[PDB]
Amino acid sequence: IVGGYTCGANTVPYQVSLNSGYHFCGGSLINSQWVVSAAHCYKSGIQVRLGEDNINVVEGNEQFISASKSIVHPSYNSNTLNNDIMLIKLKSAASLNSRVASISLPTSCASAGTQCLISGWGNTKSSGTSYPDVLKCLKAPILSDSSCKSAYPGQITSNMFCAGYLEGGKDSCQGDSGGPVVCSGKLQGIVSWGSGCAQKNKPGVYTKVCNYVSWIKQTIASN
Ligand SMILES: COc1cccc(CN)c1
Ligand SMILES: [Ca+2]
Repeated sequence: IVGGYTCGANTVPYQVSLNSGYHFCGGSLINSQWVVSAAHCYKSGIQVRLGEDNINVVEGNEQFISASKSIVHPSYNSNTLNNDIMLIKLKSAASLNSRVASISLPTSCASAGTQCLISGWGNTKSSGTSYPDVLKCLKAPILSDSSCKSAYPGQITSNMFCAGYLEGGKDSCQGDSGGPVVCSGKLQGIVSWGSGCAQKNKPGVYTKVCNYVSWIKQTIASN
């Protein structure tokens, strides 16, 4: 997260860290046994880490649970990043509490202008590399489809939305991938892509979660 703020320990209880020996992506806990992330975060050997603040120190609220299976969206295209969504099942159910909690799926799609919360442990510089160890947060509005398409000609599908600031300075970044965009207590987006981070006229692009609720529910119900 570039240009954000320190969230505060366990203030984003649905935020998870995906760890394969090291943090590589975020995700969102959507019930006691399932996480939603980006398809471009797919890899084998994933441990889901819940209740994290400092991802480098055991602070006492963590639950470390290995993934039993991953399910990438059947229509995911890694070139265009269309359908950039993946489900991850935990080997055992997380113990839910105030600091480890699921985030509800959307009943409706959020409109342009809606204020959302984007979070993650990604790079905090738009040119440097500095990785924070504590969770970072950014409040950002969803941008209009027209402005999003104008920012990225030929690349924005109906399964994507832009959020952030055309002026730059505030954005998600590398390592935030797969993490949540939450608006009014619902998961509306997944950190997906962009051109660099926090650059003028290149806002973050996010997977449009409301298009996938049926797939998510059916997949969970049979797996
Ligand atoms: C180019 O690396 C990125 C990874 C995730 C999200 C974003 C959005 N600025 C950029
Ligand atoms: Ca920790």
